[PDB]
Amino acid sequence: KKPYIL
Amino acid sequence: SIAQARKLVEQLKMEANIDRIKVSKAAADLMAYCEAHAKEDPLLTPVPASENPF
Amino acid sequence: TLSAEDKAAVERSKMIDRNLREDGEKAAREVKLLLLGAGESGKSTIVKQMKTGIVETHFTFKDLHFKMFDVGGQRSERKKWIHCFEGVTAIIFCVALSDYDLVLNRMHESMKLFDSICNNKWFTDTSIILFLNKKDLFEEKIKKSPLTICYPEYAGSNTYEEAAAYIQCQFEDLNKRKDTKEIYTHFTCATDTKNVQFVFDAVTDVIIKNNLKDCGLF
Amino acid sequence: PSSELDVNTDIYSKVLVTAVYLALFVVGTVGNTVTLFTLARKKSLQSLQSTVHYHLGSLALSDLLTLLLAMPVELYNFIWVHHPWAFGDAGCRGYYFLRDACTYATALNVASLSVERYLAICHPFKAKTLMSRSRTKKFISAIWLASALLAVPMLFTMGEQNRSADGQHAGGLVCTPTIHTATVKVVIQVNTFMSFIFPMVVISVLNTIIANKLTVMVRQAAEQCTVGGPGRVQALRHGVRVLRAVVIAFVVCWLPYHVRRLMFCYISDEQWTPFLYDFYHYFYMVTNALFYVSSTINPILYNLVSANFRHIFLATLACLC
Amino acid sequence: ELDQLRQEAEQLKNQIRDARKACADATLSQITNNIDPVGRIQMRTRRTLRGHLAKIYAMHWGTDSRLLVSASQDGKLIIWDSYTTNKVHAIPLRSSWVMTCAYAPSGNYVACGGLDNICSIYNLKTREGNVRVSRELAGHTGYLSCCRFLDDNQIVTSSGDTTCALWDIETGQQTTTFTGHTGDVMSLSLAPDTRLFVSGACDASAKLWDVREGMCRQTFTGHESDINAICFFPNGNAFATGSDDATCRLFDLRADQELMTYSHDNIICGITSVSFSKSGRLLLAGYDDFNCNVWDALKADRAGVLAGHDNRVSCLGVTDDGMAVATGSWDSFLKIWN
Repeated sequence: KKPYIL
Repeated sequence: SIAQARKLVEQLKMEANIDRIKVSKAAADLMAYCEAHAKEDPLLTPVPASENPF
Repeated sequence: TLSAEDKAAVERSKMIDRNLREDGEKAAREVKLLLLGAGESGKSTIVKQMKTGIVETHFTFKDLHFKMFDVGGQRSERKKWIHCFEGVTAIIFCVALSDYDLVLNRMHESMKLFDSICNNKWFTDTSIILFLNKKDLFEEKIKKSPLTICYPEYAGSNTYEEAAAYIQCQFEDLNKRKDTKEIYTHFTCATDTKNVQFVFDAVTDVIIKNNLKDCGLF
Repeated sequence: PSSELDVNTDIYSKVLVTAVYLALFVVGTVGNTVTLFTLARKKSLQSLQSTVHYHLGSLALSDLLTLLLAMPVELYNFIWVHHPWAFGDAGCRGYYFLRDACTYATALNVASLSVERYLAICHPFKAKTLMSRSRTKKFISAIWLASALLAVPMLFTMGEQNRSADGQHAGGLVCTPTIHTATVKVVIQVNTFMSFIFPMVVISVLNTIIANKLTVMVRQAAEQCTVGGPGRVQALRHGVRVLRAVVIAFVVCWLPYHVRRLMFCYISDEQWTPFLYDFYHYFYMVTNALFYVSSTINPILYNLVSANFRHIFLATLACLC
Repeated sequence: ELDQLRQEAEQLKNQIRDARKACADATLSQITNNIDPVGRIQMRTRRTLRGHLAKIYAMHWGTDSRLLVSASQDGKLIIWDSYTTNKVHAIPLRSSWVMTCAYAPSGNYVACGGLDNICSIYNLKTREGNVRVSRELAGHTGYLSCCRFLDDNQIVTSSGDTTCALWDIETGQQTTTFTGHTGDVMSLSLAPDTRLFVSGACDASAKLWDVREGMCRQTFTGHESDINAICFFPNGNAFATGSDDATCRLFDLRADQELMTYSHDNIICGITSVSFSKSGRLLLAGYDDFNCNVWDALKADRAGVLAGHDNRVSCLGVTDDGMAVATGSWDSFLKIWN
């Protein structure tokens, strides 16, 4: 579950 | 004092009796000199880049 | 592309241009000081203490090169040539303290000149150095002559110290701007020694504050 | 159905971070606009201080651009509704181009301002003859142009994708990196290395040399009193404290942001647990708070110490009110 | 009894005003109203040439229109090559304080003066080639605002003690002395036939002299503040006046009065320099707010606006070829326009 906001 | 005022009156008196042209004739003369030399002016008439030195 | 002569001309121009840069970086190190007075303010005395137009004085004190311009000989309209001096390091302004008794009134004329060179638009940032000249004769003139002649209200205590401090506070009250420029006041005799030392300390302070105001750190 | 894509945090922390962002927005926009007007008003003997006032104008403009270009969009769809990405197709990569160009602009402006302070204090006589207003305008437009052209990889790497489990969905649309993980890793490494390590090294070295030299001048003036003596040493001590404040504020403001981007790009998908997911999004709010502090703390440094700059500023606010 | 003489002076001034009003049948703009305008004069800079380290006060062209000289407060005046931006010479002045310079018609000599109130002559073309001081004209007791060469041997100056003076350089003494001003004179402009010239003062009055005769021929008034520049219209029968109160006026030598005024509401600053083009149709005026306008001299319409100086434009002038305009300013950058 990698976060996507960068 | 008195000599300075005499010199000022003499200068104004010499300046007063000078014949004067009418202003429309001087307007026509300024206009005529502008028209007679408008052709060879590099600033009014823009110059092609061969003849421009800069 | 350039011919045989044109390349040598460009070499000549580069040698001239490096002479310009060398002479300019030499001239940027030395300090230039405008000098003013009412004429009867002992400005010739401080010029002697530093030891037909502009009169220049070149003196060196403690590895710093000073150029002092005596502009009082140039008698013409001041408005036309005072903008030539925009960007001097400091102004040296002279007042004879003994002019409060003398009428030509001369003390108020000196304050009028000082207001005129403080609030000028060319000298917004240029700090001012005051030499209140003729200390001993003013100290003697207080005991015989009151200071109520010059100023209408003074609130008393006529001694040397209160009167001298009052004249200093008047002149330092004259500048409308105090945040960007600062007045350095020195009570000086005709024969005192440390006057050029005061100029040196004042100019060194002004150079440090000019560097900091350049960077934004002041 | 797309509930796995949702970020779940405490909503009162969202309200707090929203209020902090609104406060930083109004303070930073007020400070940088009135700083630009105050630097516009100064007109008396522009010779070499006009160089530094153009640098300060460039820095205040870059901070104002960070705030105005970044704050509404990132506030809305990175703090409240990150899920639908209501902005759209090319606005994703255009928005990352704008934010990263503004970040490079602020980084290179603070670096260039440290360079100019070094030239003015440590080599003072050469700064007049060498540097000119044309040279300064060339240098400022050059660092703005370099900040523009460095942000183009963030224009290529960012783009819209549809990370729903289904192919098409209204809430599925997100704004993420699109290129391969090694490539976006290279882009984020180059962005982090340049926009942090190059200004931090030049700011640390130059401001430490300047602070050392004018602490030597403090020791000299206290050694040898004068008329401006207690004014000069106070000016120089406040100069020292401004230099250390710029260095420490640069580190504290922009290190956690690049730590967030770097720990994004390093950590592979096998290592991400939902604890790291939630910690990342709280860390995201904290780092953008420390990021937007830096856009506000530049007019505060100028009004604190420069007495000339203080009065024109507070009179400008008195004219408006 | 001097009340009578002052009243006679006022009577003469009233009669002069009434006579020149009686000669004023029509204004200039009513005549030139039918003329087509000059268009928009867009001139881009060329050959930006640099190397002064202080404010440039004055510059003058060469008569070949090849070289020019410019003077600044760095203590040096530099002889430039405007075609290729080369520095032909760099002459160190004896005194840094300089506010005028002239270039000779022969090209052999240059002049220089300022707050040192000594108009110095430099010999350019000499064996053992370096620029040495040939003659050094002193005795003027007020700041020199303008020196101009008549020939290699005759130079005229206008300076800060309300007087002008012709010199004979080889003797070293002033031959003719021009008096009649209450305020000090800021400028000077020789005629094309060089028999006569005009000076302008800080008493808001420009006057005409004859060089051989020695006395003021006539006196031109019309505005309020001190004036800073004048230049002859190239016919010689007219000239323009650059005043401090944001106005340029055009004056007539034969019609004796003000002919027209070049004013605008957006400008309130002073006018430091004035020159004409070869046709005389374009008037060029550089201002205190670091831009130069291009005034249509028949219509008082500004046709173009030069820009690109940071500080006050102190000096300008047009080539005798008519090709180019060099504007110097206080930011030490001189710009050849075209």
